[PDB]
Order: sequence, then structure tokens, then C-alpha cells
Amino acid sequence: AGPYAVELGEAGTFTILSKSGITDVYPSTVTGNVGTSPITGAALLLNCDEVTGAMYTVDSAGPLPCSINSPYLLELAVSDMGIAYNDAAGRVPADHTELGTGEIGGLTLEPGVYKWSSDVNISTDVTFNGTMDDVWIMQISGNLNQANAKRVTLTGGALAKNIFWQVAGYTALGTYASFEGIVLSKTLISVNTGTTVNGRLLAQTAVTLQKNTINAPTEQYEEA
Repeated sequence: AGPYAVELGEAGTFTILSKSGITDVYPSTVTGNVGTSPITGAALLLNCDEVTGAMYTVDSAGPLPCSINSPYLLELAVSDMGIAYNDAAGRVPADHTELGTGEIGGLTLEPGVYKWSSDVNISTDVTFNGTMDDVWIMQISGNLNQANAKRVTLTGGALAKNIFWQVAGYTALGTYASFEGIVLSKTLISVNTGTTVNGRLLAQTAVTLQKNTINAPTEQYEEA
């Protein structure tokens, strides 16, 4: 049900990919690969002990000892991230428009294309219900804000890898929250203290983490 998946290309191998750096208030745990490009590896400020996969940089200025000078792989990933963002933004028709006038807390969302010409807030828990094949594309022209202690909940077999948040503003998640899905942010993605994300944080500017657990989303029924 709903639209077809958004193909991520080489971006889909990263748990965090940004263009202008990754910041962190230690300690966070990122299970997956991270990278940043075209900015120097000096702007990737995670510690090698916070990443269980690979850390890629454009140069040899990134974290030691683990970072990998891999500018071409990163160029492809960053390219595919921008293709993904535009693919998601362009899907049609929208199944719902202006749902909740941008407040989605307190809703169960069926598979579909959702569009808001505003900011979107998750001020209380929000649920995504469908099977493992269903897809949600969230087209947000404002900013995406999740309130402290709130959650994106998955039911029915819904997978985080199938939920696409296309955010033309910034994405800011509060503290001690739990978030699911692929964030294709045009600008920054900020994740506040203690929050868990099962998903991918794909920002066209920077990613900022504060004591978070960031997990790549699983291929089939797991990690919850």
C-alpha cells in the first residue's frame, strides 16, 4: 500500500551522512557507517569508539585511527542522498494534505503520501500501521519537531526503512524520545540528549547528536 519506496543509492549504506559535519556530545553509539562530504574530515567530530561501522572522510583529516579517506564513495553517497530527497519531495498524488494542521501526535497513519505546507510537530506519540511492504512518504515544507519523551511507533509489520521524512526545513528531535525512519533533511538534523533513532540521518547540512543511540533500520522484522 501507498507509494513505492524511495531509492537511496549509495546513501543507503550510511546511518549518518551529511555535507557539513557531524557533531556530538559524547557518548553516542552509532551502529552503521557515517560520513560527511564535501567538507573536510576535520568536521566529523565523532570518536572512533562511538561508531560500530566505518567512518568515511573526504581526506585524511578525520578521526584517528578509524576514519577512511574515501572521497569518491562519499561523492556518490551525497549525490544519491540529493536524488532521494528530490524523489521523495515529488511523489504524487498526496493521499492526505495538512493532516492535523501539522500536529500528527495522537494519530495512526496508514501507508500513503502525506503532505504539509507547514511545520510538522510530533507533540504526543504517533503510530504508523501497515505491513512490512507498505510505505509512507512524509513531505514537509516546514521543519519537523519531535517533543521530548515522545515516540514514533511502528505496528502491523511497518518497517522504519519504509518511512521517508522529506523535510525542507530542519529536523529537531527532543530528549529521551524515539524516532523511526529515513530523514532526508534539506538542512540540519539535531537529535537531543538520550534519544534513539532507528533510521538513517541524511542531511544536506550538518547532523548534531547528543548522547544518542542511532541504529541503521533493519531489512526485516528486528531491532525493536
